[PDB]
Amino acid sequence: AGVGTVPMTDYGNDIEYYGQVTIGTPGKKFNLDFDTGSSDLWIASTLCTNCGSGQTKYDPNQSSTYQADGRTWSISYGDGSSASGILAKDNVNLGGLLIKGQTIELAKREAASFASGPNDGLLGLGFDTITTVRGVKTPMDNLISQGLISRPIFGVYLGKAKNGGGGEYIFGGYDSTKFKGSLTTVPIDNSRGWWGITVDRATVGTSTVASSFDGILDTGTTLLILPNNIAASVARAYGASDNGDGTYTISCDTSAFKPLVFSINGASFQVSPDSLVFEEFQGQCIAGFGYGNWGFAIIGDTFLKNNYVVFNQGVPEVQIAPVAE
Amino acid sequence: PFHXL
Repeated sequence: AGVGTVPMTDYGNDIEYYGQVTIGTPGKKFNLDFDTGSSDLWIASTLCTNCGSGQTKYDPNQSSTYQADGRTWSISYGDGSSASGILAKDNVNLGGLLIKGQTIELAKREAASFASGPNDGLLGLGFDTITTVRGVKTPMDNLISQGLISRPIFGVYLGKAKNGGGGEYIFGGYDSTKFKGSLTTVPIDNSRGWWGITVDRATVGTSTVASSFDGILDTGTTLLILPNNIAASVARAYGASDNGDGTYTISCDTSAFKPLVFSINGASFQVSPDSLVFEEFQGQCIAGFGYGNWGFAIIGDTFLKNNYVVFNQGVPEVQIAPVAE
Repeated sequence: PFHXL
């Protein structure tokens, strides 16, 4: 792959996408979940006492470039998972781009869900205002400042398990074979350390299920999680029923449904009918949208596997376009 | 489903 190109792996039914990162000298390959909703780079280490045996573990002793650090860290995600450990410094190779002396966070403890998943840790791609430890420069900060990328951007392509899965991240460039038409520039509000946008409205057919709302673009969240009222309004349009846990039961046959269309800055972005169904387990289908007790939405993979995004950290802004499929 | 902060 070209410079800064990282081929992704689609886990399950578009649950998550992870790529290979080489850390240390001589270096080991790690499978990290690329997350635009967090800014801490953490990995399973040999200091970990409740880590998966299936996970690949960073071993300080085998990296001739490891530098010890006196600080500790602890994190807690929105789905309730967590991890904690110590800070350190080493080299990280992101698609042929060698980031020298990056602050990596080595896990001493991790939630079981982490221990049982396909990931060795996470790559945080949100702004540095939300790093859990103050003064830590995120990978994107180091690429820029080390001149590894000329444009302060990353192009994101998330594939669909139904079409073979895959995905691709490109640091400092993008790929037009992956999208159709022209890109639309949308300004970003990073005042909370996230990639925040304003959706002008949402429609199902001719009905306005929602008016403007704010959402964060999170590559690390599976569904489209919407405020309670918006969520309920969408559900009524599809005849989905509330499971009482942030999820909905929808009909497995989406052939009859209309796409959920989002009017963002003048253009139309959608959640195609197939995408309205997340998973089917023993004949019951769980919808691709959920609800949370938040005032903003979490624009997760359900949406991203349908639209190509160019994340610009410098302005900041994003450029979006419908996936070529 | 995941829900990464």
